[PDB]
Amino acid sequence: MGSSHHHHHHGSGLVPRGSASMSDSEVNQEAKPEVKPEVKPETHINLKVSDGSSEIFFKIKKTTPLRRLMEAFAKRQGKEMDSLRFLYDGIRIQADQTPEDLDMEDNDIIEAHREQIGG
Repeated sequence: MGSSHHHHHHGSGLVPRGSASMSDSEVNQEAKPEVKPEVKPETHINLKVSDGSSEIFFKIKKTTPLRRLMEAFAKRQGKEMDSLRFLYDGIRIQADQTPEDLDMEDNDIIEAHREQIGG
């Protein structure tokens, strides 16, 4: 909670109730706004290989942040998603919140499925 100089002999204190202090100043909001910059056609392309042969990449509906994935695992342990937030140098999460190294390109994720047959 905090720290302050204090000296007292062992035993019952004088009046450990009259005084008061607060250290919880955390502030958060639900359903925060998000910013997604516009890009040119086919600007973002991901390439991957799976099934021991070949894998094709396609676009997805809207954008799914890593926080979404984190939330699924968070509820597993009974942790509150809202209680956990990702901030960088006091900067609110943005579209580029993803790792700089990955540069939002060729996401390291693979899937194996052949539901659709054709060609």
